[PDB]
Amino acid sequence: KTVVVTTILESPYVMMKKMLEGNERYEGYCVDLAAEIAKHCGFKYKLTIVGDGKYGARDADTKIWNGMVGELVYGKADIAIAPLTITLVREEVIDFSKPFMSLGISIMIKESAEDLSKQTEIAYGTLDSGSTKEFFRRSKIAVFDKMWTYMRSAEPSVFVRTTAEGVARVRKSKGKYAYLLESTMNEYIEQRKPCDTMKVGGNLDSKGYGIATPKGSSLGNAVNLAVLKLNEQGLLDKLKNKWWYDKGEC
Ligand SMILES: C=C(C)[C@H]1CN[C@H](C(=O)O)[C@H]1CC(=O)O
Repeated sequence: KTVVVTTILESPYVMMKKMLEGNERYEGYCVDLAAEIAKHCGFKYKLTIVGDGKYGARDADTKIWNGMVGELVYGKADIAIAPLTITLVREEVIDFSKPFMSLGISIMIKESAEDLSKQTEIAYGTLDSGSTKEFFRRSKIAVFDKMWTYMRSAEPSVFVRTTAEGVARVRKSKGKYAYLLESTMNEYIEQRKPCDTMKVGGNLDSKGYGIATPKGSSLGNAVNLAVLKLNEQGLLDKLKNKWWYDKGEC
């Protein structure tokens, strides 16, 4: 009937419009994408914000999945449309459509990862949780192994809790802090006032954001084909361009 869509607030994917109710209270790349996939797929839907404000990780002790991944695994939501990175750990428990947006871990400064690793004057870190932190923690690649060893025991802490906190840390560190985040957010922030941040070097890895459904869900096939069609039509490119550049401030 009404498909339950779990999502999360993260600019410019989903934001509260700056007097409204329901789905109209929200706006953003993922809000427009949700309307497009629902249209193609022919379904009615309700956008809900994830209760714990998490993306999805499996607790080491309890072994239960939190965030949006959890809402799908434990049947509280039918689909998740947000900047949810496709990873092997999450793929084992849920289905992802073909990526609707490409990305890679990147470097944000006010060069290369290898350059950051073999240096010591510019501090650097990631979010305290997430796919980016996990990439470093589990990487067998020498350069990233070295970066992780440095980050995990750096005093004071090089980690931050939100994107906004990492961005702020960069801006106020006068060239002494590099923030490792997804290139998508790096590109977005570069077009935001005071226009004082920049992405340097190539990405450290390669993946995408995908629409997620419960393993074996009937909606899966349809949402994947819709993603392929929107991409082919150039719609996903126009949509990223709208929210990143058309709406840029620099
Ligand atoms: C914004 C947050 C916390 C998200 C967005 N995609 C990643 C994820 O799906 O884990 C996280 C960022 C990162 O890990 O650098």
